Amino acid sequence: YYRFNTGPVGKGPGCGFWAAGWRVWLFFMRGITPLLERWLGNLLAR
Amino acid sequence: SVLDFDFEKLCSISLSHINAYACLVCGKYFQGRGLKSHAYIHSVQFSHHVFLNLHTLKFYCLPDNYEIIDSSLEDITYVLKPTFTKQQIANLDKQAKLSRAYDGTTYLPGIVGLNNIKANDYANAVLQALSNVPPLRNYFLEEDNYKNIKRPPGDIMFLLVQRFGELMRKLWNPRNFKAHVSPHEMLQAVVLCSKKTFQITKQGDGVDFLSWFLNALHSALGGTKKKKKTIVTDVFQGSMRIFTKKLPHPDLPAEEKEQLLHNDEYQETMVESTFMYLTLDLPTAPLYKDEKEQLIIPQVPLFNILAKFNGITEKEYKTYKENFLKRFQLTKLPPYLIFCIKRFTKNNFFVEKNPTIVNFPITNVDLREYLSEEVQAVHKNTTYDLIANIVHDGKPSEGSYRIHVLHHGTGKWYELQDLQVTDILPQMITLSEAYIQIWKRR
Amino acid sequence: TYQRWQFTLPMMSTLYRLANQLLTDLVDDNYFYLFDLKAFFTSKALNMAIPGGPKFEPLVRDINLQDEDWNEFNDINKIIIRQPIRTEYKIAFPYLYNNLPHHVHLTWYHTPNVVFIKTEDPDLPAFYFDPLINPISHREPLPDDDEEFELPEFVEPFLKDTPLYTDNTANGIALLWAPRPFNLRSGRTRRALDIPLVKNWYREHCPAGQPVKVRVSYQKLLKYYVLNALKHRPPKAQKKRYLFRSFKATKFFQSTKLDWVEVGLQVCRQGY
Amino acid sequence: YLTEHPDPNNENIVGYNNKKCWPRDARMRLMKHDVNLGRAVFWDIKNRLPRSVTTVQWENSFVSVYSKDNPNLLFNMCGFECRILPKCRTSYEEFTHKDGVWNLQNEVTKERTAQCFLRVDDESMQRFHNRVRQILMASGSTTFTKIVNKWNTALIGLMTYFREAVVNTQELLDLLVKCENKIQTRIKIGLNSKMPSRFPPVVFYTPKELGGLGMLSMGHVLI
Amino acid sequence: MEQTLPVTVYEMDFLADLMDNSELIRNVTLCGHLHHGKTCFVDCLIEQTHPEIRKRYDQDLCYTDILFTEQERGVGIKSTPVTVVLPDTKGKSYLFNIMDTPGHVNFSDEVTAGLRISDGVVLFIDAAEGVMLNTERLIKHAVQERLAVTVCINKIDRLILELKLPPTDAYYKLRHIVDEVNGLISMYSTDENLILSPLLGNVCFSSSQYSICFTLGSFAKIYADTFGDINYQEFAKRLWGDIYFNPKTRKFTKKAPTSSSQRSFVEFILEPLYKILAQVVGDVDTSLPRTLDELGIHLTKEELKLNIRPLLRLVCKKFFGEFTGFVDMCVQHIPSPKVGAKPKIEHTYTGGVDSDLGEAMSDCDPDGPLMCHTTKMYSTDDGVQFHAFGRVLSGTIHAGQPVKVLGENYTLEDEEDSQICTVGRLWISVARYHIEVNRVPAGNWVLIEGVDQPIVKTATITEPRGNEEAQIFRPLKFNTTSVIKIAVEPVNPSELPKMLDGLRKVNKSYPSLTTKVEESGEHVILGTGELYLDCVMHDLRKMYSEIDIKVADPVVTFCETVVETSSLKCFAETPNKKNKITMIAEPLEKGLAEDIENEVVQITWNRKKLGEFFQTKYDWDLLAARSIWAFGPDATGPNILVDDTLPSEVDKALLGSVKDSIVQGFQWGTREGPLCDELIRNVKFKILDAVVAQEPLHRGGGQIIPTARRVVYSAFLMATPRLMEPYYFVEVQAPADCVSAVYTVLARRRGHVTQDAPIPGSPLYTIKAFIPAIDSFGFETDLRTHTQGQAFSLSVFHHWQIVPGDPLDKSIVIRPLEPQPAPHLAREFMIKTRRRKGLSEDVSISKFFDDP
Amino acid sequence: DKSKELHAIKERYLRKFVFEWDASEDTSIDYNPLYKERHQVQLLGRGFIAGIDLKQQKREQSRFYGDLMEKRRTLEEKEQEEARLRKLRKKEAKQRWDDRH
RNA sequence: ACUCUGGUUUCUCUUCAGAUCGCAUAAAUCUUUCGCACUAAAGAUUUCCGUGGAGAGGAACAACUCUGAGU
Ligand SMILES: O=P(O)(O)O[C@H]1[C@@H](OP(=O)(O)O)[C@@H](OP(=O)(O)O)[C@@H](OP(=O)(O)O)[C@@H](OP(=O)(O)O)[C@H]1OP(=O)(O)O
Repeated sequence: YYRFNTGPVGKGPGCGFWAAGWRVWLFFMRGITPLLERWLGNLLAR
Repeated sequence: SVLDFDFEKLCSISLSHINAYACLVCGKYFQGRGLKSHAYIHSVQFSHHVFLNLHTLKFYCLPDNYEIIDSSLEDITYVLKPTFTKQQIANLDKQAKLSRAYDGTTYLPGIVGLNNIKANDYANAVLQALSNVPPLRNYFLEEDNYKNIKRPPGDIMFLLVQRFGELMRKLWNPRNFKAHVSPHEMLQAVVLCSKKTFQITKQGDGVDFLSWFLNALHSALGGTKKKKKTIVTDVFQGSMRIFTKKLPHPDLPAEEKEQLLHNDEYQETMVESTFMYLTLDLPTAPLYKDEKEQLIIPQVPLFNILAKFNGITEKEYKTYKENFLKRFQLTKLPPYLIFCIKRFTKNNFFVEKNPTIVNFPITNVDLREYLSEEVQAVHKNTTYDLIANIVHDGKPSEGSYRIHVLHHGTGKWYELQDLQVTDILPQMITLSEAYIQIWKRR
Repeated sequence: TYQRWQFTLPMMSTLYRLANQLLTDLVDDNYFYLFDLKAFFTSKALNMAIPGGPKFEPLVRDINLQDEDWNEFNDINKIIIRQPIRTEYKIAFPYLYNNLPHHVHLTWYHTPNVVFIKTEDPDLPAFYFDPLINPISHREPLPDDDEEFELPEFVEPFLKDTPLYTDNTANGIALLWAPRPFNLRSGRTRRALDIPLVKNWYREHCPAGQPVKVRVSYQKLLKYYVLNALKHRPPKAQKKRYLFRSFKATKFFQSTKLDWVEVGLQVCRQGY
Repeated sequence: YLTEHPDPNNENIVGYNNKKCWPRDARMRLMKHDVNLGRAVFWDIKNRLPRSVTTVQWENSFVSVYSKDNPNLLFNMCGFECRILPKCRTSYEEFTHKDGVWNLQNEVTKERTAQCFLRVDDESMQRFHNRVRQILMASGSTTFTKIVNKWNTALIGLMTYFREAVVNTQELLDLLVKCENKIQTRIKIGLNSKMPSRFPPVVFYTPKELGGLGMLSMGHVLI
Repeated sequence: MEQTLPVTVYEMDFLADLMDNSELIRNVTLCGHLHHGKTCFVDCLIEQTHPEIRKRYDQDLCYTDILFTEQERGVGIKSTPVTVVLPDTKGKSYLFNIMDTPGHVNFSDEVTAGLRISDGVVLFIDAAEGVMLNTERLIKHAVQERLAVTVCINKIDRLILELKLPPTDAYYKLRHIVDEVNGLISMYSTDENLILSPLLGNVCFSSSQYSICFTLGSFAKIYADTFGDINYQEFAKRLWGDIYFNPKTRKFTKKAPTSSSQRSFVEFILEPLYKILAQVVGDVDTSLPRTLDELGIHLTKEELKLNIRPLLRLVCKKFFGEFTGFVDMCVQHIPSPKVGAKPKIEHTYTGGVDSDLGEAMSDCDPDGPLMCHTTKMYSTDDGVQFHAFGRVLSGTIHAGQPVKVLGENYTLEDEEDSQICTVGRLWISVARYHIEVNRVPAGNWVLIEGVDQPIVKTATITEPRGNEEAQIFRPLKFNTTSVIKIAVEPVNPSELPKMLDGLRKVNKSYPSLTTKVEESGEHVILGTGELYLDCVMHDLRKMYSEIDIKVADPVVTFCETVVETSSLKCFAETPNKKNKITMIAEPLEKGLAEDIENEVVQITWNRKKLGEFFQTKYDWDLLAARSIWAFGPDATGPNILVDDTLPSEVDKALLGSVKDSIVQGFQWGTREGPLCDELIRNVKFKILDAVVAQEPLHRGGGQIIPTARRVVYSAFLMATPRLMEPYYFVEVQAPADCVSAVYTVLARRRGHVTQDAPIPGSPLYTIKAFIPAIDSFGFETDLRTHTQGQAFSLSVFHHWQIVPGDPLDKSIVIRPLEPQPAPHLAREFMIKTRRRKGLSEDVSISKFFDDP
Repeated sequence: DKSKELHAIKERYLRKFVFEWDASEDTSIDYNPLYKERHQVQLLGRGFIAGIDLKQQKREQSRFYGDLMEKRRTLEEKEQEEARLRKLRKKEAKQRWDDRH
């Protein structure tokens, strides 16, 4: 925000630079995946 | 009175070990032996106009650079560099007159205290006990016996063989300026040559320290070869023939057990090794009173304690996934047997020290009743007598290490603290729970 | 497979021109002095705080000031004070301005300044003395020509035909000093998630006059980066088994191709 | 002492016992001559009495010196950690007679030759905290009046013994406030099951004759 | 030998045979300013010499930075000498005893060590940055050291690609650099033959980043290989300078024809380089093959697919081949050890060249007495043993030989400093992998192993049982003086012996490092700057003494100084009242202190020369100048002892009987100082009169020296004294847009910006200042932090200045944590020094006086 | 500041899901002015930071490099620079010409 | 300038990899650390996120441009 929203483009909802948050949540999902997968596999046994 | 040449031989300001020259008036040690050197400046400034070179062993007037010649000063040189004559190194048993120090304290050579620099009690005791043995004391009292040792140039372990010799020579000085010697140099060398183990800050196990020192001395006495016939290896190391075996299995029937008993899976083998120290294990306290034994300290006879090493007495080892039921046998006895009773063990949640007493007669004893039958008559002499005992009194965590040593020359078995020398009755020697004992086979 | 990406110099120049807005336009890494990964690691390990950087819990518990009592080498009445040694002056020379600097990674000394006069107008020639460069003051026992130092008629400079400038010459010399992806000319196609487009902005010093919230956000990002860097245990040697390829080998899976929107809707329905 | 126990590594100061209660400015300062002289005095005292009968350990004891490098002579008598600071070294520091300070004047001149700053010894504060903790824990089924009486007795003893030093030791005042808060919380729990939002001090501090708990507290509980 | 060495173009047996030759060894040091390119140039030399060792694409293969501190800190820490065999331009193969010294101003000690074990210096100048403070300092030191110099220009790639100056402007910048170097040389040179120029063949143009080393002769030979039948020497004699080439006449015209013909150098040398660098770095994909075919180089598809910078390095290495030009220039300028033996013996070797032993050493005959000399003492990998390093001036040191290692003070009269040792197992001077050897012929550099026991700083190994009339090589004289002091103590005093052993080892390791223990028991160790001491601690606490050590705040070694004349006549008497000396103190005439300290006014000369140099330059009276006694604290000291005794009252012979004692006492006093126990500078103590008894038992001996010291202290205290502090010249190189910030930063450190100026050809200016060292701690961090990491600075103790206040001022109070103001500095400095040193806190004018 | 500097010198001598990191946990409060107001990274008057508006970044320049450029450039160089600036302004106007409502 | 083993792409499997295996960055368990641990550090372990090396097999289209080699 504080970088893009400068000059003619002031404060607003038009900031569409989402790669950083996407990367952070992708890393979080990749880390979380083994635990959730193990839980789901344990749930469906026999 | 102020001359103490026990610590490191360095300069006051220069902090260099080359061309040192201690001051015979100012007490401290400086460097140089002439003008524009630290010694001349220290002599001019402090008016201390008498200096002796720690290497040249000559007394010179440093401000005037005129070497002095007075035989009355030979005491300072003797205290700085204690040299034992060829015959004087063998008259240690003829110690009749008490050696009075330059201070106001009569004493006897060998019975001297090593200052307890922090928790140096274990190392000080081990050193004062190992110095009692006439073999090692005589070997270390002659610098020629170790000066020409071919050690690698880039080795630090050679300091242990060199520093221990200086301590042994100082502790046997008949005309020492003081009545005690500081183990600072030897203990510092031991700390440096042990990889942060057995330092002077935190006390260590006496048995472990003795074992490490003996191994270092054996590996340092030999030089540029695998010469196992070291002075330490010849004076305090013997041969034990462990006719050891193993058990097949506790959870197997008769057939499966006999199969391994016959297929050499539970066979008896002779693995004879060199037993430098015989860890005679004391039995655990019963932790229960009885009708007898008005004192609640469980006594134990030495003969029963030492009979475990005999051939008949079998011992079990709880090895991983096996019942190693072994049995030892002393093939050959060393001239000075060293026994270290492991009076401290580790419990399931702590580390307790067994308080059982070792009823060991300190006059005469023979191990021929526990020796190997093969060479029983080969060892002509078997009447061994205890020479020195080191007892670790007190709690395991906070404990004191006292040494009860039987002095030669006289017959009194003096008990020595860190810096206090007392007299102990022979019957009282067998009372304190001993930890490490060294006996002479006579 | 998209494993190698080697483009020509003009292509990389055009890519850098189309992306110079997101690039920090730096030349010498010396502009990040006492603000690099090593500096942050040394600050964290010394229980100090670089003002422009983050701060974490001490690695080793530090005793209080009163734990020592006016030691001969710790007497305040003997130290001459001229300027207070800040945390920067300690994180810069850890071995001289920090007692017991256990596990203190040193930082690289100043690399020579990259004096690269960046181009500003394509019209100007490639190797031209720009006004930014300070002028050189034009103020040799040269032998006389009376001798017979005559060269053969075939002797010529090696690149007489090759010009001293070119259309791509100035642009090519520009790419020498550039962010790493622009600096290289042949690379491997990294993963999309593995290419942070904003890391260099956070790594640099915070912009001047930023609000307290922005400064705190930058400090937190630096803390996260330093934590992910100090814990960079190298990966272990796996057997290289591909779960996706394994499921593909399984007879209970089919293969097709569909738009990401349709696949996302199908995945949402499947999750529901 | 050096002849009978040399320390060429200057390790005598590695173990000298200083008082962590007083600030670093007033403590022994651990000098070169000071530490060695203190160790020498401790040894000479220990070397007099035989160790067989009774020995004064060099660890649990305390030898403090005052000299050119140590301006404050610190002592700990009768559970009152004091620190005498002579006016010869306390110059350029006016005399503000706070409760904690104890102006020790001269004998003949009757002038203030020093100032014996006093403070409750940490052992006494630890004992008081242990007593308060035991009273709170061993309250059990005892009536609130009994707990209040026990707390009042403890506070009366603490304040009457350390009459002056209870003010200088700001740690002691904080401990007293914490103990009073803990006792009030225990009483409130005994009365109200939940946490009472600012229960009035009238319930606690009212005298026994009027029906209150009769709590004697040294806190700043403004009515 | 049964040794093991990395594969090399030459042969180990061939290298040993070449070493056996006495007139083919190049003893050179690659002196150069910080980050000039010296280490990378040695790396290129090694890469050519060692085929296996190659440079990584990104990280340069620093094969001359062995120490971890130099490996990570970036700046070179110590000199890693390398002795390797490399070919020349003609084709003959030499061996080079190179020594890659560091460029940091603080680490000038290693440079000073290198010169005493070398015959010539190869100065390194960065093309983009020109001459720097370290470059000028190294030039001055080398020329003062009386050694050959061969300036070379590196980092030309910066001009060709970063700065992008036109070829004519490039030649202008190079000519300005050479002119500045020559002018700096002539400021201190003596013989006019010491000139440097590409026309004279004492200049090389290199680029370590891409292996673009060449010269006029080598590049003319490149033309010769490309064309053929070209006289390389005569043509290269016309390839440089203002002369222009005329194609019509096929001759080079002194007067420039056609009104558009650039200089010969730009026309032939710069143009092609520009063209090839532009093609490689700007138009590789399009016109790479055509240019390569024109130049003749062929590169495979893999080699031409590299990144721009490694590809440029490969192309330049193919084009220029070996570094023949550098070797040719070194052979031309830097003489052989036999040729340069006489200058070395005359300069550094003591005992005189004309002496019999001096003549034998000057002969440089391996079949002669062994009189080697070890400058630096290197440390083994384990850090336990030390390996002394030096070059044999004569004889042939061999393994297992018994030697007599004369120490740094093993004089002839008092040989007590000698220590007869047995050197053995010595290797050759390789950089990253030493190679063993059986013997060491006279001229090569030998890394002995075993003579390190008495070798503290510098020593000369001699031959026992022979050469009984021998002297010890003169101790090193460093460029600058150490002024920073830092007390260090172990955190746990139990490990003090380990820390002091490590301190002795690190004192041996660093040449200029000074260590001592004061009366307060502090373990003070000196040092040139700040990064110097940081490296000292990073080695002390992690390499030699692995314990943790606590270091106090850095300080500056203050020096005493008298301002006014002696207040009155001080009558000091020796004990027993047999002698009564009297000395009157007076400050020395301005400039005379710096003249004595620069060894210009050498008391070693005879009476006539010293008298003339004192009566003429110093304007001293012809009778006053004829009664000098000594030279204050040291041989080159800022104090002068003058025998001002009136002959009508004092017998000359009787005074001479106490002359030695008086001189020794004066030296001791000037070394000690009466105010803060510090060296007294810029004083002229004159013995006004003296009473001397007859018998030596009553007069002199142990009584005159203490009386002399007391009289000196009383004289230096009676005259109004003043403490002095070191002022370190700082040359901050910053962009002209940031010079204002550089001036602002130096404002808050009591230092004035002496001179600001832009760098000719470079956008970055070079601001020069003089910040006092006392408040200069951390100044580099502030300068590089207030400028956002765009300015770097160095420091060197230029001179000393009087403290703003008065030391003997009892009316000024102090503070434990508040910096004393400007007028309250001298008294605060004196009190804090006397407290840190543990001396008495009061030094009155009647402290050492006779009456009290 | 000054009192803070002296106090710092003396010092050197001797549950709840918080969403937004509070400003209390921030750094860079330096007493010294030299380490608080430091000269920015002016890339020789030809570069600036990333992300920020290029027009805004160039507008807020220090003008120190611009003064040297306008007082050192040659007359022909000045004319070429003026032509380039005119071309850039024309390009901006063309961008401004495409904006309408 | 004559000839010559030598094509790349792509799919799959095995095995090795402490190299910044990756110019990116998570998760979980234990252990030590002060709590009274999203808001916390340290040490270890493990699983994912996906790689590089080599080998083996497979199907598409290049057959010598290329380069190394046999002149
Ligand atoms: O606190 P700031 O960083 O100044 O930002 C706050 C607010 O944050 P808080 O929740 O902490 O008040 C939001 O910004 P975030 O910090 O949450 O991103 C909000 O924007 P959103 O609700 O869209 O997130 C807006 O920030 P901005 O002005 O950048 O849109 C607002 O700013 P102000 O408090 O300055 O009005």
